[PDB]
Amino acid sequence: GACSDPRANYDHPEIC
Repeated sequence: GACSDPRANYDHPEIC
């Protein structure tokens, strides 16, 4: 989910 969302991907780089 979030990892597929620029909003999360950039907020949670650690995971992405």
